[PDB]
Amino acid sequence: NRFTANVRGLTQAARNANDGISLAQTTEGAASEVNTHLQRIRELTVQASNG
Amino acid sequence: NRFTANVRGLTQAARNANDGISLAQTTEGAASEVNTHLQRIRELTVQASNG
Repeated sequence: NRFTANVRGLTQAARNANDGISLAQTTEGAASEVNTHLQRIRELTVQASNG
Repeated sequence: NRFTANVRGLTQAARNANDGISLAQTTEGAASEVNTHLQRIRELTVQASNG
């Protein structure tokens, strides 16, 4: 009984951790796109810093 | 006569003990089903504990 409970709990834990990985993946992808936006903004800032 | 009375009593006692075995079996089956439930509640609690 104890082993069955532990096994089901740990399988559900693996599912939860996979969900966490997927959430981190989405957040990281959006952050990378924001990173590209910051890169482009810095490019424009360097261009327009000229007189 | 004492032997006969004791023999009939012991046989009827064996029948009573068989009934006790069956009662314990029914209780054991019901408890096993409650256990199978509790595993599912535990797994779902682990699942929903994820934020």
